[PDB]
Amino acid sequence: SPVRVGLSVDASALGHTIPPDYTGLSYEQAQMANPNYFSGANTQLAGFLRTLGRQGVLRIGGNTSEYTFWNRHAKPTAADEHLAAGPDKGHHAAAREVITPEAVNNLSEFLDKTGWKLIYGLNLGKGTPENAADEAAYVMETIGADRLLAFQLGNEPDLFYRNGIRPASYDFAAYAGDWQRFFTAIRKRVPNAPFAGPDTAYNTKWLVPFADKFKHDVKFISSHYYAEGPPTDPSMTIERLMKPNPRLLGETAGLKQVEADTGLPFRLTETNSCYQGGKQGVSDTFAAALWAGDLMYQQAAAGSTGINFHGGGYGWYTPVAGTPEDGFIARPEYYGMLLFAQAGAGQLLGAKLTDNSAAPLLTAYALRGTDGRTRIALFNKNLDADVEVAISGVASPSGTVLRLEAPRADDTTDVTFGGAPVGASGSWSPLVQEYVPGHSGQFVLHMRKASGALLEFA
Ligand SMILES: O=C(O)[C@H]1CNCC(O)(O)[C@H]1O
Repeated sequence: SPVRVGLSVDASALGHTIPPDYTGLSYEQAQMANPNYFSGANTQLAGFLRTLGRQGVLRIGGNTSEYTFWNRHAKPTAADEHLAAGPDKGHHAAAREVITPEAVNNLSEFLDKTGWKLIYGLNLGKGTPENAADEAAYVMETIGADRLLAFQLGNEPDLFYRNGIRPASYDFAAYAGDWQRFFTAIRKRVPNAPFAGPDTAYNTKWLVPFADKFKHDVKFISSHYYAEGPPTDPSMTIERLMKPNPRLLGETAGLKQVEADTGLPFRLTETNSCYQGGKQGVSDTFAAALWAGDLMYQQAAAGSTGINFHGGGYGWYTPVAGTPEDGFIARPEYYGMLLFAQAGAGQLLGAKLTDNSAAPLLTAYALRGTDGRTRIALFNKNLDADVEVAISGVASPSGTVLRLEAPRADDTTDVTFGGAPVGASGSWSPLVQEYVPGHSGQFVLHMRKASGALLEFA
């Protein structure tokens, strides 16, 4: 029988207002070597972003940001015209790539077709300040201040050493002098250049002193997060992915304190399920839709300004897979982001679960939407327990449910939202939308194990 849980929505318990550009994706800077990829002509990839949000952020960076070399006279290799750069697996040095004005021209048209804003990595790992100044100037010239949210001066500088980019002795003090040199050079060329940093996992030895030192030089703090890894570790399972992650709660609390001490908001500029490109059997499954949807709400409730799920190529954890030549598809994780896209923006509300200790991985979020209608995003992340949710605190003549479903937690396909798969170019409409049982003040919703649901009340 289902676990019988109570959900109390409290319209007077005001949480954070979710911004309209909360959602986003992160890609490898190597992908900019292919001017066909981030292009006005990539109508397929553009459709997938527009469906994730009318407003959102495209972040370009990753380990490949230390291996990409902007040049004003560069042209793409014939290999570059066909490159699909998936997530760097973080074993060896990435391949050297060149970025061309043509690729930056085409990125502008892509941002025009998607309506999204840009976070743009610069090569602090291996490049020169003067070349970063020049690439920033061209990007400002072509993208504009309105669409360009921030430059980032290196990716995971705290990992440079492990990755062979700097010697073992490289520390925050060394990165701060590097950061200051790039910053100064870029500002000579681009006086209004916006920045974010330090573009790594929260920690005490890099992210906290970054904020204190560079607080007058940045728009916001940029953090990374992987739930799991390494992928060779048999610990890293769907079971563990469905559980609360105490490292995440701590880093989130670290970010809120930085915001208190410096006034700087925080965005999770690079995140996914499992690091080193993801884990087959975990990252590429329906479980990843429950994890991603849940994370978006959890970080929104904590006061995050937004999120950027890393992906590209056919990476195990990519929300969107494919190429201009072969087309694009929505991986399971995409469906978690689609639930958030359909909820829309508004102000988070109090939503308390009781009688739920035998279904402890059920999470719930209530939202007063910008259109005034109440919504509830539920993730039944229990792999073995069905739930029956008695919903109080909502007075409404009628609620509907869109279900986030696959026949098994580990399915790599068979993922639907609202009784429908995503189609070509991000096309989606609900084909199954049932009413929630009960009346004003007492709704009852069933959810099978390992399912999700979005409730919308009139
Ligand atoms: O999957 C991973 O480990 C990522 C970690 N951050 C940098 C990168 O995005 O390039 C990836 O290597």
